Amino acid sequence: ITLKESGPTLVKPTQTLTLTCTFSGFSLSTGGVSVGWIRQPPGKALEWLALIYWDDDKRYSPSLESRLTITKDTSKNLVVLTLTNMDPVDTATYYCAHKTIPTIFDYWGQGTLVTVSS
Amino acid sequence: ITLKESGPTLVKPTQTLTLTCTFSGFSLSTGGVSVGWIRQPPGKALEWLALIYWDDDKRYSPSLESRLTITKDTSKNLVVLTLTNMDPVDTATYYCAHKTIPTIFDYWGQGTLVTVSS
Amino acid sequence: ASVYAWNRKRISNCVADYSVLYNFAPFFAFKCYGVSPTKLNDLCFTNVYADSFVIRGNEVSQIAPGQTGNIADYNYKLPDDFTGCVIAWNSNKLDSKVGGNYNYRYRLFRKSNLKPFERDISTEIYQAGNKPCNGVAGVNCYFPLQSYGFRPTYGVGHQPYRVVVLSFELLHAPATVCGPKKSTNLVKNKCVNFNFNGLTGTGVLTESNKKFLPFQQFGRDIADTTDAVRDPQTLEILDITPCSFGGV
Amino acid sequence: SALTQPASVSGSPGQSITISCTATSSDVGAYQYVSWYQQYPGKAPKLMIYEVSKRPSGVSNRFSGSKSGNTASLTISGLQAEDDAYYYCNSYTTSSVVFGGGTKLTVL
Amino acid sequence: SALTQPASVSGSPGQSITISCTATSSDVGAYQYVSWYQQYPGKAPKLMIYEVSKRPSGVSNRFSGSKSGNTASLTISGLQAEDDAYYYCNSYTTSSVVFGGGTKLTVL
Repeated sequence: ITLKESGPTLVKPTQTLTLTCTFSGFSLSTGGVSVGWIRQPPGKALEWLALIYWDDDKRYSPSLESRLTITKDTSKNLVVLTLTNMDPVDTATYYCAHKTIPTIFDYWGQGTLVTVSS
Repeated sequence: ITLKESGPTLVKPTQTLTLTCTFSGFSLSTGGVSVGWIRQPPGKALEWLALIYWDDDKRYSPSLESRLTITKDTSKNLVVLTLTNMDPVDTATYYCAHKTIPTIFDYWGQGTLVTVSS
Repeated sequence: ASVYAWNRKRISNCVADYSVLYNFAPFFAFKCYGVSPTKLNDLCFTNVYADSFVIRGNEVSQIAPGQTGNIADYNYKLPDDFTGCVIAWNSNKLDSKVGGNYNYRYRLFRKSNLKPFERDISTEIYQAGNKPCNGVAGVNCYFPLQSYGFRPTYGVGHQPYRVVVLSFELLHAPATVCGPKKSTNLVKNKCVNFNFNGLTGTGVLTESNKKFLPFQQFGRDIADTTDAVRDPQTLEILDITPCSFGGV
Repeated sequence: SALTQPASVSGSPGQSITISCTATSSDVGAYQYVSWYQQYPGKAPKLMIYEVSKRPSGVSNRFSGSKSGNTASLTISGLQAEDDAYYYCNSYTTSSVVFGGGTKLTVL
Repeated sequence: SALTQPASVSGSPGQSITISCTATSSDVGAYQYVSWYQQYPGKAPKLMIYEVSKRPSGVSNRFSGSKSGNTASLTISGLQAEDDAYYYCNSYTTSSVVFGGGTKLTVL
């Protein structure tokens, strides 16, 4: 299993930030398998963002929902997370990890540092 | 329980003093039981000499160790204490009392006054 | 024995009385799992194991189902489905010498946990990450065993404690360890309810005149009617006649 | 707020150490799936144990979890200098997965 | 230096008196076992009480011990003319059994 994130490394306030996480070894078609997103401020703890199941039932974090519409494409096995309205709070590392129900987020990727400022 | 000391009453300076303490009523085979020695200068306080546990684990006084090799014989229930190089400080009474862990020296003997001089 | 050298034993084929315990000592630590101590003497068991050793004061709590520590995780661990109980009575009148008794040891360092009832004696020198300092000193060259070293100045938390753990079995047990101990003076020539070694009945008992062979215990007339029985205490043969009855 | 972890621990090299992940929140459910992650100095967290006493094949044999009720006592035996790192706990509540406040373990 | 005992005491016959033998030295341990010995006028000392609040069967019912912290207050009630004698205290330290400096009791 392998994951890799990509997208813009730098972004300005009130801009649409997009990220694409491409994985290999598994897909989002088999049961139980899912893919979620997590962020980590510099030197702080991680946090959840959203989750996209294999049956296409999607879930978001209560506090930060109603945005960052998580889409996917099962043809090239790619997941897309998109969060608009950049704030200086959004400068942190970002990870796309694979979720099973008991073994929560057992396979994390590399993570790409992205900045939100002038 | 009963104890009785015996040995030479007179000894010369820089001589090997020996004392034999014979007891009756108890032995050195049951647990906890031990036998120790004590001395007392005229008109002064007592002091320790040695101790012989029931398991044949032996103890001496820190200041005056490296001497008084205390031996024993469990058949006739007899203890032997031997301290060489008599000095005028060692002219004092000597007692052999049986020691338990809480009831320290609960059974004392008679005690024999010994002199070290010409 | 020491903690890592517990004295396993089996005690079967006996009329077992668990009430010889109570006349022994104050029983500082006594708590039973799976069976009440009061109702023990009656119940029967398959195989009763007993493990005896000595530990320090503030670690008596660690001999319990599922509790992690340093004596439980390194040299003696009992399972979660344990049935039985533990009996510990503080003993520092026979175990502590003046200066420190370096006679009782306990594995202090090791690599991992042990399986239930897994006792090991190996005393090799612990590793040092890289190829270690075998038989010499250095960074972390710590012998695995460590002596207790009791002295009569230790606090009640550091005093020696003797402890025995009894492991029972209760499922489908072929009674091998349990005591009845209950008999009554014999009554003769009166309608009496009797229970002779399991044979239960009613009737009048009379002195017998028939010769039971020495290996026989019961007597029968025609049609399986139990006519006589021999006493398991005095070995006398007794005749049984059903007491008088009839229609009116 | 969701979980709770102590600030830091420092165990001498060659000893054992346990960390607690108290929930400190009512209705986290049955509290049955609890994963632990090893955070390196600027690296992707690695799963150490999930399913409390179970453990995924691929990691060491010293970590072992337990649950004294509402927390997860993550254990580390045979402390090696390699273990200096951050540790986090993770377990869903009724509505969503929650994380621990983090813990630092430095070996000296 | 190890223990400390008063020089002597003289109590009128029939009253009570308590004596203290303070250690005045740190780390004598838990200071839990403290025995008292009766020194006769030129005889082997006899154990009077050990384990201060305890007392060995075989002696009178007037002696009773107590501990006011770091010392052992040996008490003597109903002083009788027979009680004129020496008294010593004894309790192991970390390295070896130690004694008190001695006390003299003359009844008048």
